[PDB]
Amino acid sequence: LIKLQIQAGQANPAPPVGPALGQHGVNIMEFCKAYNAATESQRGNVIPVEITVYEDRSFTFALKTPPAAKLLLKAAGVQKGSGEPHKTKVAKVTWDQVREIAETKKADLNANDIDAAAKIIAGTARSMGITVE
Amino acid sequence: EFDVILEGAGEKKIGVIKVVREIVSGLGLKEAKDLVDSAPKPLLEKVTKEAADDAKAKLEAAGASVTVK
Amino acid sequence: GSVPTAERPAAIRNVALVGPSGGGKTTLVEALLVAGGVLTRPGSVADGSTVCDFDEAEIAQQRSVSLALASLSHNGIKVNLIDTPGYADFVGELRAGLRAADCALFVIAANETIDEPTKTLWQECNEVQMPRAVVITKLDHPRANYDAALTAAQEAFGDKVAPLYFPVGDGESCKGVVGLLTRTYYDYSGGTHTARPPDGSHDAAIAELRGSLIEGVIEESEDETLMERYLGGEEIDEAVLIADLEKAVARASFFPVIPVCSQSGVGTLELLDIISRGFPAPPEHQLPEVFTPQGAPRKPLSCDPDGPLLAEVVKTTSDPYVGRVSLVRVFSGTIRPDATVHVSGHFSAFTDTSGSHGAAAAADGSTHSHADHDEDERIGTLSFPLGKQQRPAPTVVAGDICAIGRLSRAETGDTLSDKTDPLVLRPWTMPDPLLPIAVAPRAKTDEDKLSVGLQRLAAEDPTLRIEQNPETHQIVLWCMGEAHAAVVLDALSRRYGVSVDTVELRVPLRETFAGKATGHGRHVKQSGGHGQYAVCDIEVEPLPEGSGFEFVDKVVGGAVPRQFIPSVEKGVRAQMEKGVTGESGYPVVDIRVTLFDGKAHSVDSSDFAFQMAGALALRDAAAATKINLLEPVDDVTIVVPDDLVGTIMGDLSGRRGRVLGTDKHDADRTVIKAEIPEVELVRYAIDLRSMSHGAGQFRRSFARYEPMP
Amino acid sequence: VTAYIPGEGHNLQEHSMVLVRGGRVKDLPGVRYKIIRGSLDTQGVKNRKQARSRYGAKKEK
Ligand SMILES: Nc1nc2c(ncn2[C@@H]2O[C@H](COP(=O)(O)OP(=O)(O)NP(=O)(O)O)[C@@H](O)[C@H]2O)c(=O)[nH]1
Repeated sequence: LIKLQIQAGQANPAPPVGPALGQHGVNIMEFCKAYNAATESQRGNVIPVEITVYEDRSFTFALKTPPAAKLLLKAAGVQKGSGEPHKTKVAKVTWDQVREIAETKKADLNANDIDAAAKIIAGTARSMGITVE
Repeated sequence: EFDVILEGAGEKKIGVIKVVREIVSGLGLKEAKDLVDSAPKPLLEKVTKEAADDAKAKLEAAGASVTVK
Repeated sequence: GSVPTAERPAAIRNVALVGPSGGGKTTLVEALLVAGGVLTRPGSVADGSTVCDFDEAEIAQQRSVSLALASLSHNGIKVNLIDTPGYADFVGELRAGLRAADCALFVIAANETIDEPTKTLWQECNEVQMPRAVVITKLDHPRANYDAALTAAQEAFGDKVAPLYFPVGDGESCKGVVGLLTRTYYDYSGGTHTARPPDGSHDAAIAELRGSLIEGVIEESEDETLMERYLGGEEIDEAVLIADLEKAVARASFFPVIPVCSQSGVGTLELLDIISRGFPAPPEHQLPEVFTPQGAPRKPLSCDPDGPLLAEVVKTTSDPYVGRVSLVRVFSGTIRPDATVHVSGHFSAFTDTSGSHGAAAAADGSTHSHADHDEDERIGTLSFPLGKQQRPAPTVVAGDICAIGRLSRAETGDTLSDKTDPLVLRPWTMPDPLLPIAVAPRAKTDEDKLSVGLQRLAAEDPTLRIEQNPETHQIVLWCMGEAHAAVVLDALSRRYGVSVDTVELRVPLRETFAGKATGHGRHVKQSGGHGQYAVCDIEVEPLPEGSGFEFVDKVVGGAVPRQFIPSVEKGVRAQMEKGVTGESGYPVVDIRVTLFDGKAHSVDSSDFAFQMAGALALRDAAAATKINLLEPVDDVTIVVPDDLVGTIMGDLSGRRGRVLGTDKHDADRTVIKAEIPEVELVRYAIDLRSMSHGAGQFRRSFARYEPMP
Repeated sequence: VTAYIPGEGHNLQEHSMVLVRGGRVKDLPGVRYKIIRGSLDTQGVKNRKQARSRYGAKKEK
């Protein structure tokens, strides 16, 4: 019962997935190939995966939407977040990208209305030090 | 999530065993021969629908009596 | 006893017995030979009356550290009992034992389970394609559980491992075993082997075991219909089942389990029958591939005395009176007394792949580094090794393992064949020692004979990599651990009588600068007539690693005739070599010099004046500025399970090991890459075996130099 | 004793077995002996083709 965030285009990573997947009896290769197929269909960004386990060692993968932080990074065009959030601003986002990510978080989340996800993403941008406009 | 179950062999035993090897890797002539003889092993579990029905078509073309929901 | 005589390889078995430290292989071999008539009564290494454990160090450490061969032919089939060391520090000895045999036997304890070193042993024994039959011993112990060990074996190394003989006894002094395929229980309540059909106490369990064994053997056997007939109401013929079991063993895919009461001799006769019938014949066995001298492919030779000659020396001994006796692993051809064969040193170009710093290929011996040799020699005295005694034999047919005395060039792995068509059998995996230990020769004769002694040691143990450092002129010995180093030192101080002195390992270090500096070099030396007056000014700055030494001359006006500037450069180079760190410098590397001033006189100052001027100029420049001491860093390969990832890499914080990635080998095993300076890698073998509990190995590859902090 | 080592390249490192021979060299005042090339640890000099037997080099092929 573990969850991870991992790059879409490559399987069998060294740091994150290897050991944690190993200590849980999950078959590494079958998960790698299925995730690679799904993420080649996706081809947008890295994807987070949750690992659910059974007594018969069968494994089920839970694939959510692309991470909100990464979506805000691609919307702001920058790669690395601001080292001093609210103290230096690296980029600015208009409400179109914020609302697209808000629809994404609506699809992935418990939010009743798109406004809730919009304010969630505005808070994420505040955390990064990225202005929402 | 689908589990494939084979019910018999028929008059085309050799082809059935070969195609059973083709569907699921790791089986030889003798191991799959014994499997289709009786040895009720659930070879593949939780496979996708396209894999299930392509295996169904291949096995039926091999002369095997297979059931896929 | 009687000399085992066979005239055909199919009547010869080459079995390299393997097991853990504390395996009891020597006692089992003694029991097997006592059954076969070689020995009247079985000896124990605790008393010291055994055969295989003949070496002094084996008795000294009470465990087999050196391999041995015991020959015994029963039911017309020659069986070669090759005992092999089980310690991790002697992995090469067991590797050579496997490489010089057509079968392997795993002898383990019934009261103890399988540990990681024995798991690694099984892993290595798999990647040689050797049929491994499981032997369960130490049945006398109160804690002995054959069933638990068999269950663990069936759990770990797949379900293919299936028991062949099921013991019947109290678990302490077992009264015998049950023949499954033969339907015949062998009782020993009277101390004698009585093959009889079982009384029926576990007849249902006997039938279950027979059916399981039959399914395990037939499913691999060629005839698919055999299982159908067995399930169709017909009991399979006994001869057909025995043939199927033999064929299944021949594929190196089946692992029968044969518990033996090595304490009482129960299990010996049945195990001998198993060897005689089920074991693959050397002609049917996958012989090592045979190479032509220049590398062109050649088909492996037919395992027949009638066929072309083929053999291989894999051991070497010593004796005051007689001389050297070397084991020979014969694959093909007929060996006859007073014949001439080819002695080939592996054609070391084949083993020239990598080799770490020392580039060890075969038998090393820096004076004669790498074997790579072709020698034609008359053979000495034929003999069959039985402990310290050697039983002579007239003829050696193909597939048999023999030993010839009175030899001079023979080395471990030296392929023997016809001198007109010489051959190089494929060298087995040669483990590089990773614990370099420095020694110093007390007297001159000590090291003068040390070359011969180390060449002999390589002829016995090629895993000892030797490389004498030229920088400090101190011989450096590489070993695999405390056991390997102890064995090497014992043999050195005993087998050739050499006094030794162990000293600290020395590793070098360099000099480079930290920034731009200027230097002034003046030479004045009264002569009376033509002057000796040179005033040179230089400018030296550091250079990046590998960028070499750069010299620039910018004397304005050309006061120095151009034949004196090379003397200035020579003095600069001499100052670089001597060093500039205080008064005890080191050779300066990777700096650029800019000589921008000079003066000269022609008649007197040929070279020396300007050499001294340049040395003083560089001293003035380098003393004014800073400097750095450069030490080396290496790439380290570490593969430990997911649980040892933290326990290792947190300790690397104290050991300055910077990780690059924890690559996932599969589920648990994780591949770790880190660059660690060789300072911390001095004693890493012992530390590694400590923290990983004898479940850790490593690799080392020199990467570059780094400044010292 | 101090012995000269003929040839251009020698493998000899410190304390290796050799075979010394008599011979005079002016340039070295205190040297009275020469080391035979091609005996014991001493290797016959490499790339040698003329007057080969003096330097212990085998014949080419
Ligand atoms: N208690 C007990 N001691 C045993 C048994 N087998 C062997 N030993 C002891 O182990 C020593 C020699 O047996 P063993 O270690 O198996 O043989 P080895 O040649 O020394 N080592 P290896 O099996 O690795 O080749 C003796 O001290 C002997 O008493 C056993 O079943 N029980």
